Amino acid sequence: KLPTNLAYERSIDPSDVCFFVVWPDDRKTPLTYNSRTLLGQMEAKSLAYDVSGQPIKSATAEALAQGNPHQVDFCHVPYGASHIECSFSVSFSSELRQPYKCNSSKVKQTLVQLVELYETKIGWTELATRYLMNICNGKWLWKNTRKAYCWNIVLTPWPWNGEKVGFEDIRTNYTSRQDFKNNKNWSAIVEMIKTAFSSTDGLAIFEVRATLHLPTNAMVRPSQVFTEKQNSRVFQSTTIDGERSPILGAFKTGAAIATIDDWYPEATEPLRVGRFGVHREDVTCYRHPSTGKDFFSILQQAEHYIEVLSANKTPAQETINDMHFLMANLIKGGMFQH
Amino acid sequence: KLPTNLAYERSIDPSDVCFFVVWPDDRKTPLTYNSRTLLGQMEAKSLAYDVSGQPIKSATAEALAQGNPHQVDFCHVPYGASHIECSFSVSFSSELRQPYKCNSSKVKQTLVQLVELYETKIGWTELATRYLMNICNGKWLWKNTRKAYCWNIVLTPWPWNGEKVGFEDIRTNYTSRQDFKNNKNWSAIVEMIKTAFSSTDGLAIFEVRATLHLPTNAMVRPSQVFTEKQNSRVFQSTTIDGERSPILGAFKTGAAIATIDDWYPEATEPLRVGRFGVHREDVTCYRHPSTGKDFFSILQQAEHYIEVLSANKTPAQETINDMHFLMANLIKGGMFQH
Amino acid sequence: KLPTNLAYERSIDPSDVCFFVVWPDDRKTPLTYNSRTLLGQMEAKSLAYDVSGQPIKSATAEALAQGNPHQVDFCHVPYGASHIECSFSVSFSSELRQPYKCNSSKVKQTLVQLVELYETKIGWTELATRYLMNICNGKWLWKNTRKAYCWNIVLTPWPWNGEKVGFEDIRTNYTSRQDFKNNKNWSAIVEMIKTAFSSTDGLAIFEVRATLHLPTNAMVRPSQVFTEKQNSRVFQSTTIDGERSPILGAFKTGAAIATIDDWYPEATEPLRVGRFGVHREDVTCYRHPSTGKDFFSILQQAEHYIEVLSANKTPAQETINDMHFLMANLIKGGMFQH
Amino acid sequence: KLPTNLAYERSIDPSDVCFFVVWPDDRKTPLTYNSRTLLGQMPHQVDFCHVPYGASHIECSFSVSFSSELRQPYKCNSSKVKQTLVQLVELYETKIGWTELATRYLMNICNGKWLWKNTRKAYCWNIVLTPWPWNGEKVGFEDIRTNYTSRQDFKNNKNWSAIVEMIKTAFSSTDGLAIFEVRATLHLPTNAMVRPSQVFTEKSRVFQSTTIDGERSPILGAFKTGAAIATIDDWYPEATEPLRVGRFGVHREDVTCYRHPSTGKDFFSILQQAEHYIEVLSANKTPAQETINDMHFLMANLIKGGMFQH
Amino acid sequence: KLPTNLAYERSIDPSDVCFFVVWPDDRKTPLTYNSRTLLGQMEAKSLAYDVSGQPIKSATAEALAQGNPHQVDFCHVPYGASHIECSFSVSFSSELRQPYKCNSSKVKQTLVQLVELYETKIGWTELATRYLMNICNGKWLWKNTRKAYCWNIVLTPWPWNGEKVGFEDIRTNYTSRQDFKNNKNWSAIVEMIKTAFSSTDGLAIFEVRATLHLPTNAMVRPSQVFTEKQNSRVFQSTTIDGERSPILGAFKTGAAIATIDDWYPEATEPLRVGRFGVHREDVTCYRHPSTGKDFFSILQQAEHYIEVLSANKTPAQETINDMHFLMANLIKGGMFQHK
Amino acid sequence: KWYYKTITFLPELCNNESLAAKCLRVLHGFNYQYETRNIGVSFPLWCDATVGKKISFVSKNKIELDLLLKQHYFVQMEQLQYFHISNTVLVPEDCTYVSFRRCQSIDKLTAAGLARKIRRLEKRALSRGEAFDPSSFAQKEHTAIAHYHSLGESSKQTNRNFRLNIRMLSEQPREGNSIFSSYGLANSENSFQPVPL
RNA sequence: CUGAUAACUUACAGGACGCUUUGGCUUCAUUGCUUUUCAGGUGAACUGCCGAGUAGGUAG
Repeated sequence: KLPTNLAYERSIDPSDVCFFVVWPDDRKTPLTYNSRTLLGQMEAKSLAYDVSGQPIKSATAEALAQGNPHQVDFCHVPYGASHIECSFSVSFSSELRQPYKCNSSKVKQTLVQLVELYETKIGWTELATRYLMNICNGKWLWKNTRKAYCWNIVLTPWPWNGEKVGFEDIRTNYTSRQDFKNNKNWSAIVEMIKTAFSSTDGLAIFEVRATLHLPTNAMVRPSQVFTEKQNSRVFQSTTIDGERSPILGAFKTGAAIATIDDWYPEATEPLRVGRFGVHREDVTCYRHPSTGKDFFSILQQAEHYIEVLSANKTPAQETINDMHFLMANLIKGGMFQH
Repeated sequence: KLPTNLAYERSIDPSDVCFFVVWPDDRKTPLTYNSRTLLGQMEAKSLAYDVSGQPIKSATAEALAQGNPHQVDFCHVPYGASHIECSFSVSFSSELRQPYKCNSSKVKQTLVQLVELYETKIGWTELATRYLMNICNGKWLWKNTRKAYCWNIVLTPWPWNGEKVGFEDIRTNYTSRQDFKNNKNWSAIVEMIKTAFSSTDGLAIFEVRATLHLPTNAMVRPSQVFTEKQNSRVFQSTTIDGERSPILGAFKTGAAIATIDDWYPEATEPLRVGRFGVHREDVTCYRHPSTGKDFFSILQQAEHYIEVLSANKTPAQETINDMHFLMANLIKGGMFQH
Repeated sequence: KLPTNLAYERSIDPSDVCFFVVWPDDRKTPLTYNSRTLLGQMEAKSLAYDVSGQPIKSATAEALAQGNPHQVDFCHVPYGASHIECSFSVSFSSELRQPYKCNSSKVKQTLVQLVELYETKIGWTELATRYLMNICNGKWLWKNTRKAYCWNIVLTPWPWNGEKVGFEDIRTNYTSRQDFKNNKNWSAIVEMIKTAFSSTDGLAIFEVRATLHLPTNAMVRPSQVFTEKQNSRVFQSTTIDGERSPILGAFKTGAAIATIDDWYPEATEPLRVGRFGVHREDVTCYRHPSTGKDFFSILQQAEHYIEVLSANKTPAQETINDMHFLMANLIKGGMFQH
Repeated sequence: KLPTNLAYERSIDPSDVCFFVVWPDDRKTPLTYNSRTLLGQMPHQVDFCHVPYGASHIECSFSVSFSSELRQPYKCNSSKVKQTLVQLVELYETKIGWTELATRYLMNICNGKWLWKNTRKAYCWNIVLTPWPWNGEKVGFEDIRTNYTSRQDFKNNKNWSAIVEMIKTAFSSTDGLAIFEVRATLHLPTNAMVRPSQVFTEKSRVFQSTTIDGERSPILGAFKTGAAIATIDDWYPEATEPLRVGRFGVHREDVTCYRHPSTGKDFFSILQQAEHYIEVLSANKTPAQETINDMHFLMANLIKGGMFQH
Repeated sequence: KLPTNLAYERSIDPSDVCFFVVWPDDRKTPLTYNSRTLLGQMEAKSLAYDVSGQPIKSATAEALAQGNPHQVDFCHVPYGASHIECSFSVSFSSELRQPYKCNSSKVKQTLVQLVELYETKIGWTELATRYLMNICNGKWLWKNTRKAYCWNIVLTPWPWNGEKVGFEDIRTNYTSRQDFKNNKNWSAIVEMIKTAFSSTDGLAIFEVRATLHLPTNAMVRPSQVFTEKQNSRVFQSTTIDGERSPILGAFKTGAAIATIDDWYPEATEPLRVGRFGVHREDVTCYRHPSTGKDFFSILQQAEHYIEVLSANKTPAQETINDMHFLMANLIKGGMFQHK
Repeated sequence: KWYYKTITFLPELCNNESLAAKCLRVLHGFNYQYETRNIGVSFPLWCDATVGKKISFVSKNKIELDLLLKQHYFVQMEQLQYFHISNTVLVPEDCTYVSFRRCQSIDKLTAAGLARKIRRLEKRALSRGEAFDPSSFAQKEHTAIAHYHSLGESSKQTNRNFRLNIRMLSEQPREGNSIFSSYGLANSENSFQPVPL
């Protein structure tokens, strides 16, 4: 098990988000941010508490009231704008079929068998719908959808012979899974993820654009650059027409549409599909190797799952929920070396 | 307590205040400012007194006469203008029910339960009234309200189905809570700030429009920039129709509507709801950790405050006045992790 | 004393004095100036004098007979104009009671007690009558009163419930103090400055309109820009109805209605109320800190000046005259922190 | 002496001389000119201003105002030479009165010297000036080629007693004032040349013009028609002609300056001897060749005053 | 056999594939990349497993969440651009006839005679057809063709008396070998390579230009540097207009056009023409010396291969397949010394 | 078929207008003993300013042209080396046809001239009606002209210093034979007869 | 008159697979720029007549 050279290539390749300001003229100029310096007050817990008493009298009532400057990047909708237009493109492929490197023709045929048996027994409908529900409900916008009037999504797939798929205000209309099943849109875009995962050298290139109606000069929240170590909030940017513009990530927009993992010990909310099911908010990672429900302890029982996927009927709590996780983990996959 | 990773996200998201000069022609122009140079007298105390006696004769009676030239930014109402129109948007959200990061899932329970017990026992009427009174009495204009004839405030809430709630001339009409708490207007828009804070995925967006009637070419006082270290008094500005115009802050109009804290040792004036209770004018901060009434001296005994909010009744001196300060700092919150 | 962070906000906020030309049709246009170039003769002291001898033969009868040209801004009354109308607005508030920043509540409490003792012992009648004898006799025109036939001042106060206050031809009628101290026009508008200085939240706004009758094509003298070092004598101007026009300044007309200081050692003529009693014409300064009657030498004796306001009676030679000056400096200035 | 900041302010404040055409129906339209530029086949603009055909006469309206801004300097810097200069002026006031300078300033107002060249080849011209403060009727000077030539022609009964005094009060009385509104009527011949003031243009004949009743008119300067009524200085070494009261008695049309700093009769050597000039005015009597003729110039230069710094 | 010194030169000389971003105005700028730092999870098997049991009490649930940063070069098409143009040149020559160095005039005459018999008996058609079929279907771009709408390949051959050879939309049209054999220019560029192999001092240069329609700000994948012993994923670059541009390599786009070898024992996928038939997908090399089908078990039999190439008739499965593989190795090869 | 005898003003310091004026004055003085309206003026190197240092005399029959230079004026000038004269050369048919017309509407723009025009209009108000108000006229604001390059002629019967001013328009390379005038000309009210330069 | 006098270093090459950096913020009090000024067409391009003529022509 784990034959020292085992790697998978990713199956979903999203691109960077582009923020445009649409004016009442229906002309589009790129969103631009500025850098402003601002005066905060001494609010840090470790300026008047050592551990866990009161410090030397250099931090008295006089020196705790001296305002300290920070510097931040401020991005907002300009005054007299109609709405913001967020445009990106995502590409579903079939690179989850064969491993990129295998090293041994014993795990290779095992994994290729396991994909084919999952494809045959319990098809791509569950995963395809889960991946497509948060391409079309604007999860990829992250924080801008909160404190917004309404946001509409229009996407143009390829190959396609018809009219653009349009989900209008996704706050009142589209809430639940069933609500996404309108008669003339949804049933033919789940397909081309099922026949672009299953078939060899299959493809589907969605081009998605969301319109955001925000209140008067409200803040837009893009993605911030790391800066390994006064400046908080240094926004990630690209040049459009010689003007710098805030971007909202390339990997962040991929880590948004892949928040589908709610098949873990209990179930509160979907996590980002990882090997050890890491929750970044509550810093304790659920699905620890100690439980034996992590990726590396499920993969090593692969030979078990090929026996269960050849007889009636797979119990939809231990087997199906683990096959979903296996295949959803092979979809972003790479790399299981040790 | 204070478990090394604990941040809150703010609940109230205000924005920039765009100043628009409005003429008798029912047309609007962006208020413009100009960098004006001027000639002050030698009036600094350090010019003619060293420490703390008398200067030797390089600072003679003629050396204190040559006027020192300054360069400031002057912004005034143009002659033949009708009034000034100040437009900004404020957004109340439900981002105080759960900490952003927690690190320990035993102190998540305490803070979650604490907000639930505060809600059910001593509801959101007090804080919502104290927040909205600052929005509707023109605290966010700061100094333009003084030396003005009359100023009207009209705000459009959302979601809403009726007339824009018009607060007419606010000097003679609305001075106290009971002048605000009258019939047609107030009780309907103090709920929707309760149902914003109380309910999960709750949101209320007010767009506030104020009209100032100042005297003939009177001075407008916007917010000034920091410049971290001749030109003193540089105004913070944004560009409307490719014309620069002063702004009156974004974090300044958040500091304005959250001047509530009059539950502090004595009780003189509403302070800005901070941790160590910094008074900017009288530099000495009330709620110094020596008092044991600051945020960290109140939070680290939260397990006391879960006992008191069960038994009937609660005392409004050293329980409710602390729980108000607690929720006031969870609404502004982030970050108090030590 | 002088506790390293003491500031006061000004208590009299004037405005710019906009010039208009009114024609015999009772229609008004902005007074517009032009920039003309003129041919002066070489009459500078150091063009035929070194220090202070006679030069090399470069100041020969040819050299001092070449006309040196200047470019200056010429503003005059257009031919066929009826009269000139000058208009501004002044605001009397109570921002001298409480200092803006104090830093130490032992000099703050002193100065609030000192204002309260001055108010109750020797009230605001002296400073009010002095500050209103500069608004009502046209001192804020500065130079346009020399070589004028008659100038009438019509001022519209607020709050007011009646007619307008109008002082007719001010060369014959209103010469002395008693000439201003007549029937309908002094007992009622000296009060409302005293109630706007003594009361908290106190306010009194006057809109003043002066009518100048100048002779045919008479030269009008507005204020000038500083231009921190050809074009010398460049006018301060603002735009009215698209046309540029000269303005006579905002800070110049604050130093017109604050030229009341004749309480300096002996007496000559009223100065502008400065710390170091600076005269501009005589470029020496009266109240040089050696004499011990500048602002800081009088301020530091505050605890002395309280004890003199204990019982009857206040001496009108060196206490009333000094406390007048002290309060006159609290009205104007800030900041005196060192 | 010359204490690095010394500035006086002018007492004579003239205005612009607005030209007007009177037709035979008693209606007055502003005199308008034309400007020709030559566009040589592939800028140089010349202006022409003649009196239009069928014009009755030409009105020339301006206002001069005598003030008391020669008693105290505007900036002094040192109050040692201040009381010297205030004493000097009030000694001159008391000893040898303001009659000479007043008459000399009022002659070249009331004879049309300020018209410069527009009096040449003119049949007759009449000057009416309205004074203030005044109590009665307009002082009118009829045809000023035949009637008024010398001083004694001006010193007649019903005019000259009451307008030379009121200039003397306007110089003596602190916050004193006199405002004369002067109006001259030129009876120029059929399509005669009018010569107004010409604008600078650093390197030919483009005039100085202002807009009256929506249309441009030539103006005859403000500092030109002030420099015309102050062509008074003829106390320079011997005498040929009255000059402009400068410091170095500068001639224009001829490019030399009488009263050089070398000859010791210019406003800087005569000034610095003031403390001596206080001596000779203390006791009788002043020799009217080096004393009165210099004190006239000193006071005539104070009325043009500003600045005598360093 | 293998006479201690024996070297062949290259007969296919490819170049660096210069990327250009072309705007709707048809002005071409170079493509540009940037090293952006990013924050990843603790996803490695090393961080939570010894072998193959359970970790020490230092890989705790909190310790497996403190995300670790990396620094990766990111190249993408800029917003509002029309398409991407990729330009390079292949140069076919006649340096497969005689060995560059040989040392012994016994194997030299053998190898020259063997080339002459393979030339006259079997065609250059097979190798030239297999070579040209992946200069003209965009194998030389590797992964830029995948997740792309359409790519068009225009090549300017030399020597040439006429027009430009064009290949339009390559996903529906040019799929199979017959689709290449269609109308006009194909029958002359499978020729002139056989002239470039048959004729002594023969030469054929083909300059190739490909247009790529990628989606809006799509990811572009160039070739990466080695860095032997922090920036993981550093892109190979060159200077255009005094600014740096990603390059896609010389030897990478020579390893694309030289993917002929599908005669290795049975067949799954065409490999790089190596000696021991090394595969990269699975890290086991097919056609290695325990099978006796490597380049040193076939060359030592070269004399035997002459005796079959003279008489009728060569069976097209074992002998012809190995003669193809010999000549595929001779074109690429150098040097067969030991030592 | 035309001929010309050129005259060049030699001595390198000369106001060419003052010379060309008297040269055209003696051409004006010519053809008054004999009423002949035949000969042109032909300024050859007419520059942007300063008319050139020679003048050609393109003519009619040529019995006049030679006779035009036999006036005892050009003879009495010749004893001093002022002028240098050519030998009556044929005109080449490849030549520019420029018209040297005296405009005379340039002096309808001077105020002295506009006074004359209004005074004329006032005298012939005897074409009865309302005798027009002479205050209803304005020397425009920018009466702009090009190029006119004037001379300095003087009257002979009266002591009036009149000034005639010539322009340089070119068209239509053949017209009439000739018609001209006293002052040489290319203007005379009917023909725009150009000059072979 | 050179550590002198002579000198071919060549052949072949796939670095690739995977990635969320984010939470919070009050720059603000005070202000007099002023004093005095010549751009200069010697006389000079005029007076008619035709035109209903601020259109345009023309003599001297």
